[PDB]
Amino acid sequence: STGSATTTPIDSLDDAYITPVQIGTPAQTLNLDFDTGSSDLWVFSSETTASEVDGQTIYTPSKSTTAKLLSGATWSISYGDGSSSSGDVYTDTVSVGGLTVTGQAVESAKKVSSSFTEDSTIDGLLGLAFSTLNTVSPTQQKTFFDNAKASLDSPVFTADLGYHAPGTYNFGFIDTTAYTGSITYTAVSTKQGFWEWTSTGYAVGSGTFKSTSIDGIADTGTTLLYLPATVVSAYWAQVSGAKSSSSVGGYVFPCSATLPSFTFGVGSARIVIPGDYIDFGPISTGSSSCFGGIQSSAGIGINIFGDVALKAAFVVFNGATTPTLGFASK
Repeated sequence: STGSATTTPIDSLDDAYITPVQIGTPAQTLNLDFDTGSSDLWVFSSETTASEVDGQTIYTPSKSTTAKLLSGATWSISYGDGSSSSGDVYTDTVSVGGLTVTGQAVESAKKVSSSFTEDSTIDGLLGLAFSTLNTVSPTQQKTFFDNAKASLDSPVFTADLGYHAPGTYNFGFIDTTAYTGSITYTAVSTKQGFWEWTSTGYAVGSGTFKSTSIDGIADTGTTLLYLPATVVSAYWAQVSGAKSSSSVGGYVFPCSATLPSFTFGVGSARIVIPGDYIDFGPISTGSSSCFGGIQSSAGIGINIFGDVALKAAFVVFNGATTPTLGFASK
C-alpha cells in the first residue's frame, strides 16, 4: 500500500504545516501537524477542557463506530517549545492520503497548553519519530508509520515541504519526479528516539564550505533551523545590522536586509537554503526588526534541522531495519 497527502502552511510565515487526517467511522477529518520529532498522535476532542478549545476541529469518539477506549491508558507530553498536552486514549481507524491503519492509538486531549489553544489551525499532532518516545502509559503505543510499515510497498515516508506553498507527505514510495539529481543517504542513530544524523558541514552565502560534523535531528515539527552558536554567529555576521537580542529571544535583523543563503552538507552532497527562507518577518506588527530563521541551539542540548532546512530538500525517512535519511535538492 501507499498514501499521499498534501501538507499546507498554517500562515504566511510557514510557522507549521497541517495535513488532513481521517479518524474514525464515519471519517472525522482533522488537520494535524506531522512531527518527525515526536511519537504521539493526539487530537483536540470532545473531552478537551472547553475553555481550552478555540476554533479547532475536535474528534468525538462517541460518534465513531470503530472507536474503542484503551482501558487505563493515559498520555502526557511536553515539547521543546514548552507547550504540552495530556489525556486518555482510544484506538480507531486512521487514514492519511488513502493509507489506512486500523487499531491506531488516537490520544484524546483532556488538557492542552495555551499555545495549542491559541492556534486555531492545528487540531493535533501526528508523531513520526520512533515509537520508543511514545508517552502512553502503562502500555506504550506505536506511531502511525510503525503500524503501517509492514503493509507499505517500501518501509519509507517522505517529506516535501513547500516554501510559502503546499507540499506533500508520501508513505510507502519515493516519487522520483519530486526532486532533482540524486538522493544522498546518510546514517541515523535512533538512540534518542529521533531521526538523528550528522551533517558534514556548512557554507554561508557564496562562501567556502566548512567541513565539520554537526549532529542533529530532522524535525518537521520545529519551525526553525537550530545550530551551534559558532555556525549561527558566522551566518548572521554576513547580515549588516543583525544581532542577538536576549529580549526578543534570538537573532534579529533589519527587515530591509537581503539575506544570504545557507548550505548544509549531507555526505558529499549540498543542500542550499535560499536567503528568503530564513526571514520570519517583523518581531511585532509594524516593526522594522525581523526575526531570523537560523538560531542557536545552545541550551537546547541538540541541533535541530527544522522546517527552514527541510523545506529546501526532498527528504526520505527510511524505516528499514537499519533506518537512514535521504536528502535531495528539488
